[PDB]
Amino acid sequence: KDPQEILLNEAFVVPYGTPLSVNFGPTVDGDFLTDMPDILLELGQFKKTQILVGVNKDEGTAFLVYGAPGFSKDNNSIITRKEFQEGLKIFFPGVSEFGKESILFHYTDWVDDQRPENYREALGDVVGDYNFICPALEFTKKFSEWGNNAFFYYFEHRSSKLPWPEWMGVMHGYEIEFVFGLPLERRDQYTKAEEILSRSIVKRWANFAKYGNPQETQNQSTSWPVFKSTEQKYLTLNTESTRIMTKLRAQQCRFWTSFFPKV
Amino acid sequence: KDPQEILLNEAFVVPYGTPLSVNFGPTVDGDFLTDMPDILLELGQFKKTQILVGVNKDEGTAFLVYGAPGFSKDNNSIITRKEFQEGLKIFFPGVSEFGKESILFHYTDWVDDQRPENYREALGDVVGDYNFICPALEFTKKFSEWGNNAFFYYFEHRSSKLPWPEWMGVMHGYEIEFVFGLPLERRDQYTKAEEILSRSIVKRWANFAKYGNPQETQNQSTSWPVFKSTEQKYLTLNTESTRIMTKLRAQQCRFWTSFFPKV
Amino acid sequence: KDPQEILLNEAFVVPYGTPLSVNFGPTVDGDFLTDMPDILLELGQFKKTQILVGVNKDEGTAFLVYGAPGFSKDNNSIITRKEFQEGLKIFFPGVSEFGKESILFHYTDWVDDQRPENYREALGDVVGDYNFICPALEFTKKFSEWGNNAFFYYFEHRSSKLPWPEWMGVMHGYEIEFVFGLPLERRDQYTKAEEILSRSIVKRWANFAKYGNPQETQNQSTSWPVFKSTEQKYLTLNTESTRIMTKLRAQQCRFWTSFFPKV
Ligand SMILES: *[C@@H]1O[C@H](CO[C@H]2O[C@@H](C)[C@@H](O)[C@@H](O)[C@@H]2O)[C@@H](O[C@@H]2O[C@H](CO)[C@@H](O)[C@H](O)[C@H]2NC(C)=O)[C@H](O)[C@H]1NC(C)=O
Ligand SMILES: *[C@@H]1O[C@H](CO[C@H]2O[C@@H](C)[C@@H](O)[C@@H](O)[C@@H]2O)[C@@H](O[C@@H]2O[C@H](CO)[C@@H](O)[C@H](O)[C@H]2NC(C)=O)[C@H](O)[C@H]1NC(C)=O
Ligand SMILES: *[C@@H]1O[C@H](CO[C@H]2O[C@@H](C)[C@@H](O)[C@@H](O)[C@@H]2O)[C@@H](O[C@@H]2O[C@H](CO)[C@@H](O)[C@H](O)[C@H]2NC(C)=O)[C@H](O)[C@H]1NC(C)=O
Ligand SMILES: *[C@H]1O[C@H](CO[C@H]2O[C@@H](C)[C@@H](O)[C@@H](O)[C@@H]2O)[C@@H](O[C@@H]2O[C@H](CO)[C@@H](O)[C@H](O)[C@H]2NC(C)=O)[C@H](O)[C@H]1NC(C)=O
Ligand SMILES: *[C@H]1O[C@H](CO[C@H]2O[C@@H](C)[C@@H](O)[C@@H](O)[C@@H]2O)[C@@H](O[C@@H]2O[C@H](CO)[C@@H](O)[C@H](O)[C@H]2NC(C)=O)[C@H](O)[C@H]1NC(C)=O
Ligand SMILES: *[C@H]1O[C@H](CO[C@H]2O[C@@H](C)[C@@H](O)[C@@H](O)[C@@H]2O)[C@@H](O[C@@H]2O[C@H](CO)[C@@H](O)[C@H](O)[C@H]2NC(C)=O)[C@H](O)[C@H]1NC(C)=O
Ligand SMILES: *[C@@H]1O[C@H](CO)[C@@H](O)[C@H](O)[C@H]1NC(C)=O
Ligand SMILES: *[C@@H]1O[C@H](CO)[C@@H](O)[C@H](O)[C@H]1NC(C)=O
Ligand SMILES: *[C@@H]1O[C@H](CO)[C@@H](O)[C@H](O)[C@H]1NC(C)=O
Ligand SMILES: [Br-]
Ligand SMILES: [Br-]
Ligand SMILES: [Br-]
Ligand SMILES: [Ca+2]
Ligand SMILES: [Ca+2]
Ligand SMILES: [Ca+2]
Ligand SMILES: [Ca+2]
Ligand SMILES: [Ca+2]
Ligand SMILES: [Ca+2]
Ligand SMILES: [Ca+2]
Ligand SMILES: [Ca+2]
Ligand SMILES: [Ca+2]
Ligand SMILES: [Cl-]
Ligand SMILES: [Cl-]
Ligand SMILES: [Cl-]
Ligand code: NA
Ligand code: NA
Ligand code: NA
Ligand code: NA
Repeated sequence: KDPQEILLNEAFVVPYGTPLSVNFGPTVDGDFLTDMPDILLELGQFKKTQILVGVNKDEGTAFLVYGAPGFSKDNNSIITRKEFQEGLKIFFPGVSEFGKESILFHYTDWVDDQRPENYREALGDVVGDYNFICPALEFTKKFSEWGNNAFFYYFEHRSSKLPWPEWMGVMHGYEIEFVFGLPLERRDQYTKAEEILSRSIVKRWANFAKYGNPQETQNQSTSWPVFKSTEQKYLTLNTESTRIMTKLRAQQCRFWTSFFPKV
Repeated sequence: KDPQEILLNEAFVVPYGTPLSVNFGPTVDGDFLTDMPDILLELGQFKKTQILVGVNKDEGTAFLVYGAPGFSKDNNSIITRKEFQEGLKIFFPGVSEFGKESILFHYTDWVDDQRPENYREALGDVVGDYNFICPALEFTKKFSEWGNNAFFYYFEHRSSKLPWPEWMGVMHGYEIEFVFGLPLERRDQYTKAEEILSRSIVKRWANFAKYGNPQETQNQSTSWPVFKSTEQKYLTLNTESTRIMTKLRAQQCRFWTSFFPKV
Repeated sequence: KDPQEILLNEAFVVPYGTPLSVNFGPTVDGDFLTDMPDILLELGQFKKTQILVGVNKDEGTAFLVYGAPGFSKDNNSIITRKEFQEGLKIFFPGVSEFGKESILFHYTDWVDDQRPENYREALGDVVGDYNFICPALEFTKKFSEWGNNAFFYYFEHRSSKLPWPEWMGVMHGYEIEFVFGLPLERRDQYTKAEEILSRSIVKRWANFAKYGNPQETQNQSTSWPVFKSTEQKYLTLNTESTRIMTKLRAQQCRFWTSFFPKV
């Protein structure tokens, strides 16, 4: 077959995809992957070494404008309860009615003013928590339980140059330019605070690679504590002030991690 | 003397006051107070019981519009370095030139964009840290070292009704209406999120008084941890989400607490 | 170039030197030294082995007679406040006025009789603490935090043969002859107590080299405890009686180590 015919049919190998569909991805092949990877993680079968793991404050927003009803990069996407409900059907197509209601129940207890953006924000958090943030924290816990140092970050800076609208916040993929040091180029119109945030992340990443410890030792920076089971300390990355926090998304991730897999 | 003549002369009993002057206040009288109170605190001579202690995010701002040059409730008070320097002279009149420079040095290392509000914000933090926040945290540490449970809060909600301008932020005195439950009165035009914040603070205060433990046990609230030496956990009070944090103003309070008293 | 022309111009490659100038010294070359050495120390990137570290009681005095005003090997060098101030300008040429005042402030709070030698002694301690003693103790702490045994000494014996005047005390470089065992030669006019001090130091050094433990095991000597973070025990070397002490120069080194680098 022409490579085009293979590409043109990839989308259709599944009866219904979502904006998050991975139609052709890693499998347990008995070669690269010897067993179901959840089993290897749980039972400590992996390379013993240090890890650095993190997520962005609004992981799920990018996906909402690829098909969730009432969303748009070109307006504020204030959506209704009905739209939220439709959006779950878009993101959780094989899931039972009870499964989808349990998501609605966990995410729509406000908190409290009404707050036209309530449903818009909840849908981004559903998608970001389920797909990115809770699995990263779960991976980090299970990995650290076998004795290795782990460092966890929560990136919460929105790029001053971001072409996506404000409501989408600190999107998926938008720490990358900070990690590769693009704001170090003064010719590029990033702010001065961003040049500093990038320089510091660049140094922490490089110190991690060289020394297994993502500290910035020279500028009176906040010390990055290891992420342990029990305390679960993480470092926030922002332009203002680095903070040590604990138990990112504790209540949300209990939902996705212990209850949702049963549904 | 007529009480008016006493009142009219009170301001002048001091060669130079500041907006923070307490001309006639508590003294060591050998009766109510048997010794210098710093000595009693340090050496554990006080009632052994639980305490609840807290401060507001912008304690020092209220005082700046009573005489610091370039400040005004009726504009944004963007002040210069020269004005900041003059402002220290207004707030630290008996203090040596070196003392005042040490304050300038500790507070003016930015952090980094310039940031026209840099000096305005620093002066509010100088006043709030020196006068309210570091002494409260120091009191809380020394008190808890003698074995009693202590709970510390950082109030960071600006009242939607605040008549003072925005730059003054979460001012001194403006948690009080939340503590006395004024936002519980729906007729009063506080937001719904404020009614909820107040109800929860009212419950924590009442639980503290009745049970020595300022928890809100029924609504899945963040648990308020005791403030201990070493970890120094505190609870943030805000309309969005209560957080447990550590070592409020660590770098600033090291300055005021260990170095400034020598100057 | 003739080697003489290179030598003759070395002094001038810098706009102002001090008696402590190292115009051509180690650099981070990417070969011998792979990174800034403060970063390697802090992040534990060094050979894991035992160390023996020490300093002399008056490290800074030797340097004062190479240019500090009012100092002389040929009189008692009783200097004034003005001379002390001038001396800081000689030793801290690139340093801000505030930086130099902070040194004056930390070192001139007496303690208390006046004490004509006050300023003379303070200037020697400024130079010795900044340049030798606090960096050695800081090196020893950071090295020991990674698990290796460290032993720290404070040499406080003035050689009976010292050609420098008394006020200079236990100078920089004047333990060396004790370490190489020159006082073991009875023909040399060192005292008997010095022969014994040298014999014991020679044995401790040799036991350190052979066995990693600088004990003198046969003569009822004071046991030399490992220097740990937290307790910071060190051994004094003197002709009278060896003592175990703690936290050499604690107050001074807090100044140089945590505050001065900011200035
Ligand atoms: C934000 O826009 C959406 C997305 O679709 C629209 O893009 C707009 C910027 C505009 O060009 C519009 O014409 C275009 O269709 C709006 O939702 C859409 O609105 C109609 C009804 O008016 C629905 O029937 C559409 O199906 C729906 N599209 C999708 C993909 O849901 C949305 O209402 C708007 N929100 C605002 C203005 O707050
Ligand atoms: C904010 O206002 C201050 C405070 O004083 C002023 O109040 C203003 C709202 C206005 O009515 C003004 O006329 C009144 O005096 C301004 O600082 C003042 O400005 C003058 C020079 O223009 C100084 O000589 C005054 O001494 C000074 N007063 C004080 C108490 O410092 C301030 O500049 C202004 N800031 C702005 C607009 O950003
Ligand atoms: C200790 O001596 C110094 C150093 O300079 C001097 O050495 C002396 C032993 C003597 O030979 C003297 O003539 C020689 O200059 C004295 O300080 C010097 O004194 C003069 C003023 O009298 C100053 O103008 C010099 O600049 C100054 N030299 C330096 C390098 O500072 C010092 O006063 C003396 N102290 C005593 C006796 O207590
Ligand atoms: C995997 O196998 C079948 C295959 O059905 C598919 O045929 C493909 C070639 C492709 O075009 C795809 O879109 C189509 O869905 C799946 O069966 C589907 O299930 C529905 C009901 O859900 C039935 O109507 C059909 O058999 C078929 N769908 C359509 C629209 O024709 C089957 O769901 C899947 N197995 C899984 C997901 O585990
Ligand atoms: C306490 O005692 C004196 C008293 O001086 C004061 O006289 C009062 C009745 C009152 O009006 C007050 O404003 C006035 O200051 C203080 O002496 C002052 O110090 C200055 C120099 O700082 C001198 O000029 C005067 O003696 C006097 N000031 C003025 C403006 O006339 C003294 O400072 C104080 N003691 C303290 C603060 O410890
Ligand atoms: C490194 O570069 C310049 C070089 O200046 C020097 O020229 C040398 C060849 C040598 O003779 C040396 O003594 C001379 O200082 C330094 O510039 C100096 O700074 C001063 C002001 O501080 C200026 O007047 C001159 O450019 C020069 N000094 C003199 C006396 O002529 C520069 O300071 C230095 N860079 C550093 C220290 O980081
Ligand atoms: C540290 O601070 C300097 C000067 O204050 C700054 O220019 C540099 O970017 C900083 N280095 C890192 C790694 O953040
Ligand atoms: C707890 O929740 C209820 C109902 O959800 C609410 O009305 C009440 O204000 C809350 N009580 C406290 C003490 O916060
Ligand atoms: C130990 O003591 C002996 C005899 O009392 C003495 O001569 C010798 O110098 C000492 N040895 C050491 C290593 O100090
Ligand atoms: Br419904
Ligand atoms: Br200045
Ligand atoms: Br002076
Ligand atoms: Ca958040
Ligand atoms: Ca992407
Ligand atoms: Ca930092
Ligand atoms: Ca703050
Ligand atoms: Ca008030
Ligand atoms: Ca809560
Ligand atoms: Ca001494
Ligand atoms: Ca020498
Ligand atoms: Ca001995
Ligand atoms: Cl916690
Ligand atoms: Cl912490
Ligand atoms: Cl001790
Ligand atoms: Na609703
Ligand atoms: Na500036
Ligand atoms: Na200081
Ligand atoms: Na004096």
